[PDB]
Amino acid sequence: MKRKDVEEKKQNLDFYHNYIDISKIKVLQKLNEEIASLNMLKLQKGES
Amino acid sequence: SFNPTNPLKPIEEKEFTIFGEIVEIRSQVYKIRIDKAEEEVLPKVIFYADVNGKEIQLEVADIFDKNLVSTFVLGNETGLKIGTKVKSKNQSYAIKISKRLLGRVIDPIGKILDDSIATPVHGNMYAPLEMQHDSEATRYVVSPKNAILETGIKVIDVLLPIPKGGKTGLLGGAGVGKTVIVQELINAFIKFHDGVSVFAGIGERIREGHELWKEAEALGFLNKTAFIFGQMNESPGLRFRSGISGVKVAEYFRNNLGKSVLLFMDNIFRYVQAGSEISSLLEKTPSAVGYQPTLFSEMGQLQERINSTKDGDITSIQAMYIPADDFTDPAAVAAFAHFDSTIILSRQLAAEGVYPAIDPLESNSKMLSIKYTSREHLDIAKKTVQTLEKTKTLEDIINILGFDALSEDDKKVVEVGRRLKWFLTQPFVVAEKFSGVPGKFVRLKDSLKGIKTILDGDLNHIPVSYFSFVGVVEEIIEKFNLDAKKEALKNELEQNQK
Ligand SMILES: Nc1ncnc2c1ncn2[C@@H]1O[C@H](COP(=O)(O)OP(=O)(O)OP(=O)(O)O)[C@@H](O)[C@H]1O
Ligand SMILES: [Mg+2]
Repeated sequence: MKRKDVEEKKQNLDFYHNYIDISKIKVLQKLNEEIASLNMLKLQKGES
Repeated sequence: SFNPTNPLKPIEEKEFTIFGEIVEIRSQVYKIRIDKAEEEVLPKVIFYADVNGKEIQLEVADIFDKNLVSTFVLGNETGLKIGTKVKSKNQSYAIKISKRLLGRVIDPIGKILDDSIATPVHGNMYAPLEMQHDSEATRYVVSPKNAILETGIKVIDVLLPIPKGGKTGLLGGAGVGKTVIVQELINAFIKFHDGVSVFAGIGERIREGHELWKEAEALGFLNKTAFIFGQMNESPGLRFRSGISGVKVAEYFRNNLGKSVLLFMDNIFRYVQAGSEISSLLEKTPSAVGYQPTLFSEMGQLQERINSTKDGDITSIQAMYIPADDFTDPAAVAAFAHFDSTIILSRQLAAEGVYPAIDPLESNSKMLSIKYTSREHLDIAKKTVQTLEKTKTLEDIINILGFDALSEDDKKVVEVGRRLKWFLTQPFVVAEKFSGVPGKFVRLKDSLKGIKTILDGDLNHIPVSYFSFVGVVEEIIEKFNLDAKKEALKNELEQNQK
């Protein structure tokens, strides 16, 4: 139980905290792609 | 026959020449003033006293003046008062050693501990504290380690090989499995050893010593083993001398009879603890964490006598206790410097059910060299440890970010790591009482083959649960095949019924 280990743990936690924001950005982009594809699928289904 | 070149010499016959009486008392520490003496008193000599025919020995620690000394008791102090008469031969404590010690259970000062009638042990008087050799250079004529013992335990045989003629240590907290591993090593080493064995219990349970003595009687290796027991119920003065007496007995059996000695010490932390208590009772300035100033010197004074010469080998297997699971403890740091092989036990692994609870990511062995093993063994061990480290790193990512964040490589790495971790567990022969699973003995090449097969990814289809507590990988394959066959037969039967 040394300050070095606590600093390592806190830096890992902060890195994960940033990475979760990055994952949120990626998931939002994939959601936008999926919605854009689904609109076209809906129009194709109506035409069919 | 065998011609000793540095044999032990029995003590010199003497008459009581120093006389005095106790002028200060305390718990375990007494001050003696000398009235009559034909010679000046020396450090570490023994003063004897008698109370109702019971003999009490006190070792000298400090010499304040020409007539005043401080002492600590070796044994029970019940009976000592102010004015008790004490006499001394100006010699340190001695025990009777001979070939008749094998099969006998004694304590550090030679009290009989295996029968009530106290059957005497014949031999000569040797002083464990007094070590005699021609010169300092004579201490540097030692043989190099050139062999590795096989234990039958997969993890120890593969990742942490145990030297022959060296020192191995088993470190861990309370109740993690040090004594079980020591007993398994005793079972797997004695009765096949070209020599004798010496066990030294230092501040351990009485029940464990009784169990080990009974097991030695039952399995037939009692007559090849010498037992010394200063246990946790004894005074600090006795727990401080158990290791010295055990080392002296091993040195007698090596130097004087040319035999290879298997030395087991448990627990080697209690020696340091007793020395610390004695130092605290003599009112000396403590070191860090309240230890004695002479901690490293005290550890070295015992550890340096366990050496291998041309007369024979002394192989030491020692259990080290970690107080409060603190591996930065000064005693642990002092002990780390002497172990050729270090095996560190984990409480979390034991909680998960991994047995033996050996942490390969914290342990190390100096026998993993090209001088002692083959290239293939080194490569397999390095790959295993690397895979376990990578798996441990990836488990945090799995725990926090979920499982789908990993790639295909990371998932395969985790699967291989889990299979490797659960394959290293093994049922111990001595551990049949705890569960009932029969013990297994796996030789080195079978362990290497199994680990190579698991590393290659051949068994990723078999569920992890099958890998725990087996012998060779063929047992895992057989269990998987039988379970699949039973499932297939049940499915065929139910489809026939429908
Ligand atoms: N190989 C094993 N197989 C099964 N159970 C085990 C094994 N090793 C240890 N255990 C379990 O752990 C318990 C403690 O083991 P052991 O007596 O060896 O511990 P220890 O480290 O010597 O403890 P202490 O600090 O009290 O001296 C055993 O009673 C048993 O339940
Ligand atoms: Mg124990």
